[PDB]
Amino acid sequence: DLGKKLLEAARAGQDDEVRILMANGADVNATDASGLTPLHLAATYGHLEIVEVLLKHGADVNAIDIMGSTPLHLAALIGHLEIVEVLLKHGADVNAVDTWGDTPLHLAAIMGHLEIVEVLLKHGADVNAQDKFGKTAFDISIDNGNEDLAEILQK
Amino acid sequence: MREIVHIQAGQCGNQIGAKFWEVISDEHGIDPTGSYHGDSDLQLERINVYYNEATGNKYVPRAILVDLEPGTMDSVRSGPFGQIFRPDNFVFGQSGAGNNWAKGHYTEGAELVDSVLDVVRKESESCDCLQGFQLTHSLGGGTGSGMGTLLISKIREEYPDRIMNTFSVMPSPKVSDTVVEPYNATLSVHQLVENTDETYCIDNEALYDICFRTLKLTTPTYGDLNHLVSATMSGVTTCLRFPGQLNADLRKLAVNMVPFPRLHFFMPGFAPLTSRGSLTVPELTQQMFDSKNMMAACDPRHGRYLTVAAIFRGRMSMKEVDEQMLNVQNKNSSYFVEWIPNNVKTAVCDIPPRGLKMSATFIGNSTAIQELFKRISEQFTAMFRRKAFLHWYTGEGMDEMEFTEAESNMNDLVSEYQQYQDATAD
Amino acid sequence: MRECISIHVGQAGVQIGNACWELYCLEHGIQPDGQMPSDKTIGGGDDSFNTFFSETGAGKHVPRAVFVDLEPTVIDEVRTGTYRQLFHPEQLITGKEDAANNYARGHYTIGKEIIDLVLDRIRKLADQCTGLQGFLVFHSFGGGTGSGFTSLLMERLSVDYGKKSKLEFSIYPAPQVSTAVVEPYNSILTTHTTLEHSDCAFMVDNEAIYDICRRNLDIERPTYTNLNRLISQIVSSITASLRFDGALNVDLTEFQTNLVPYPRIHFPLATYAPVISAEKAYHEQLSVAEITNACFEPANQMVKCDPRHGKYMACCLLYRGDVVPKDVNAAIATIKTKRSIQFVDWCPTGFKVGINYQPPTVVPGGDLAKVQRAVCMLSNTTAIAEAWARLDHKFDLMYAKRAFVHWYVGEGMEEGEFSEAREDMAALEKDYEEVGV
Ligand SMILES: Nc1nc2c(ncn2[C@@H]2O[C@H](COP(=O)(O)OP(=O)(O)OP(=O)(O)O)[C@@H](O)[C@H]2O)c(=O)[nH]1
Ligand SMILES: Nc1nc2c(ncn2[C@@H]2O[C@H](COP(=O)(O)OP(=O)(O)O)[C@@H](O)[C@H]2O)c(=O)[nH]1
Ligand SMILES: COc1ccc(/N=N/c2cc(OC)c(OC)c(OC)c2)cc1O
Ligand SMILES: [Ca+2]
Ligand SMILES: [Mg+2]
Repeated sequence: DLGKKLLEAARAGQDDEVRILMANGADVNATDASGLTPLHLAATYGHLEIVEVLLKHGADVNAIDIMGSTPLHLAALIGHLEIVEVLLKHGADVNAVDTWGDTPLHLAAIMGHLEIVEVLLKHGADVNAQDKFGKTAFDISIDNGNEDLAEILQK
Repeated sequence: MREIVHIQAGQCGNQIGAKFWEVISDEHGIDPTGSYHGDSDLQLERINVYYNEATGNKYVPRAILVDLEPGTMDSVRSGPFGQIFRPDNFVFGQSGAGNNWAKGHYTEGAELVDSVLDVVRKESESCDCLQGFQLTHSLGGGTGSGMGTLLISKIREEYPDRIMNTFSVMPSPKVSDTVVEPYNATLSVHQLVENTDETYCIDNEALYDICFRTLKLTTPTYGDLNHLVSATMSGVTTCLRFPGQLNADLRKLAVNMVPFPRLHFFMPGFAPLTSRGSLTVPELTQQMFDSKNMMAACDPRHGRYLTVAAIFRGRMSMKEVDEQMLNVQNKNSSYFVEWIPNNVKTAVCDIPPRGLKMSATFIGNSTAIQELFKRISEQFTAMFRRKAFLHWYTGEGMDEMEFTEAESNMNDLVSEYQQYQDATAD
Repeated sequence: MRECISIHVGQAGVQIGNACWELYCLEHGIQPDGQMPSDKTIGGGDDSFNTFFSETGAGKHVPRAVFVDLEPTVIDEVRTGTYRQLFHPEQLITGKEDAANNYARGHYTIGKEIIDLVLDRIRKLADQCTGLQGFLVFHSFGGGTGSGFTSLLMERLSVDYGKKSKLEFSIYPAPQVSTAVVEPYNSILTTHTTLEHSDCAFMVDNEAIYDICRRNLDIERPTYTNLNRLISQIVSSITASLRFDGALNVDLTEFQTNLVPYPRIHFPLATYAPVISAEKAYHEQLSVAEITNACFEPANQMVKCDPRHGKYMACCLLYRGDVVPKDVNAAIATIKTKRSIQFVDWCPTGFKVGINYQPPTVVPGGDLAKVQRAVCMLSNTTAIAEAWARLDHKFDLMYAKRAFVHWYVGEGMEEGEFSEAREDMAALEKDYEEVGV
């Protein structure tokens, strides 16, 4: 089973090994116990070029783990602007919702990734989507007193 | 109550800890060579509080400089006052924590804590009547956070009848957009709740907002920020370093500022706000209570004041200060709790700091400080729910239960501030 | 005669004691180094001033006094001030670490370190008395040493000197010149633990003295030196009966006899007149009637309360200076008729009178003008209960929330003791209502 080896290779950032495993038939869309795919772990650890090569080889860009997290969610949380852009250009759902009601925009606002915040807004992020507690991205901004975030969401 | 053992740990702590000595040595007339070249007796009356006098009219700061990254000792030495510190107290490891709290608290830091405690005992034995311990550090890193809180706990064990006071820098994405800092702050706030008696909250979010929108600096550096930190630390230590009508010490502060043991997180403020390089009494009392002047990005008008201590510096009618301070408590009576009589205390100091001629420093125990802990906890919940980078902790020795417990203790603190925020007298 | 020892505790007790002994020197003709030219008997004496000053072989006159503080700074000023050569240097006792405005420290933790030495030093002064009457005790309410160490000391002396009376001068706190937010707690716990161990306590409300210093003396922002000079003149007029010739309040037994009908209601209210600024050096000299009628102006009281809304159980008049006994009668005879001054039904409606014919002394550098006659009225009125109610509610506002309580339990004290003391104050408030306020 090479799928268990691709998952660890993407996480570590070994580009040549990922090419090796895919050529030998490894499951690009395998999952670990928590439903994470190699695309999830490449995006979470900022290994951009592994993300890129995976997309051109059939990876499911909207694959959700057992908590409903898409690769775009994890990229926005950790704050990887380029990978955020690459995912959106490869069919990522900008307003996907995990099991806590969070969209990616929810996560980029909470962590202060104001650059990624602007990107999501331009690419269709809904400013009206509520989490489980019923807070939009703007609702989050006024609560924690983030005037920089508030300005970006009003425009 | 005379002697204080000042410690500075990690990159941030040593940076603000070195600025602290640079500003108070100037105030007390001490030069980079340890010589006293002042012209006032008021600078040496309580000079022993922070300085160990030596031979040849030398004054060595009672300071213990700690870090895991060996580079920090180099940046401190190349500073103007970088050779006044006793070389024996310099304790620096070889492998930094790399923004990992577990390395600071459990592995890399824990192998070096005995080297620091040995130094603490040396300085504490030279104390005729030691008050307690002081620390400057960050919460969002690995050394000042992880190792700093371990040191606070171990010193607590060997000197339980002394007071521990910390200067603690709260992380902000506006100054450091690193996602592991919510974990490290929450793990650090959990420790500060149990182990310290009083903690000053110096939030990098507030420092950024002050430098960027109030002072108009489009790209603040660690200089613009620490210019605010070192001034605050001058204010809240004034009545410890100069005679004054009160014999204020770390315990008299604690007993009258801390109504319940866990609510010892203060919100310091400073007036006037000013940038480096580049005022009547009713203005000073006004600006001192303004949200724009707080060193923690909380709006005090969203909560109530449990206790306040405000110190002025310079030449001004002490009678006018009394009238203005009584005026603030009459026109803002809905922001001070009614079930603590005479909960505001004022002191005036003759010698102002540098540059400025007037000074006003604010120390608040405000229920609005929950907004800070809410902001951090929101960032911690998002990271921890996705288990992001959690293996960087359990791989050092931690277990997942230490994350939930520090998280459980943090949100309790928010409920406690809200409770007393709604408590009435009737 | 019969000797008196004065114990001064904490900063406030020491700073008042320093000013009081200064005034005592001037009034008696004692020079700062102890010599007393008018004392015709060297090395001994049976005079009335020997209640306060023992004598050595070289003609020195040394106060019967002890000064105790847990920190050194305040007493170090007395060890090196003007009257440094006056006191027994062994009776100037200091620790290193004060009580941090915490009753529990002063009484339990820190106070334990020095309570034995304090007594042995007291014992050395007692060894020199022929017939000790008892003790004068000067201490703050709101401080940690003034409260906690005082009550521990009063507990000890009541075991070791069971036949000697105790009289306290205790400074009641005010927010104007206050120190600690916890001073209500300290004052309630010191009142409970000392109540059974003190015969008569003279309270001094800092709020009352502060206002008199501002009004009658035109001092914009009084300092503790300003307050303590006025306090000492009032203390002098209250203790003069022990130090000079006289027929009223001649010893500590009679203070209890005249002023305290029931032992728990032992808090007399002192009123004093006239108070006139030294800048009015050419003031007209008020008459006996004027200064006597001024003993019923609430302004001139050392504890802010309204004796109109109360009943008197005792009323003594202490005059100093140019005072004709007949003039006292006409001034009082008006008070019994024209003014509404109610005594309780069970007390002989009468004013006891003492007259000392020398005018009061003023200290050089003071704030008071010289006057030809003055009067100190010691009464016992139910209206002082108002001062207890004012303090008891400030306690209630914090105690309901248990604010600051862990500071006490963490210093050797049981949380319940708060409740036993507060009920004791409720019983005292009922004590004054039962008597008739
Ligand atoms: N009238 C008067 N009051 C004073 C003086 N000094 C302090 N006080 C009052 O006494 C109270 C404080 O208690 P202190 O006697 O200073 O405390 P302490 O006995 O020294 O005990 P510590 O807590 O150990 O310092 C406050 O209410 C002050 O307003 C003084 O010189 N004169
Ligand atoms: N205000 C201020 N914050 C700092 C400074 N240096 C680092 N920090 C903050 O401290 C946190 C990182 O901790 P740091 O002291 O740099 O690393 P450590 O050695 O592990 O303690 C981050 O939140 C930084 O933003 C400084 O000079 N001033
Ligand atoms: C409301 O009740 C109180 C609260 C705080 C009290 N004073 N604490 C201090 C005050 C200081 O400056 C004003 C200070 O200098 C910065 C200080 O240094 C340690 C202590 C006293 C109170 O009675
Ligand atoms: Ca004689
Ligand atoms: Mg004291």
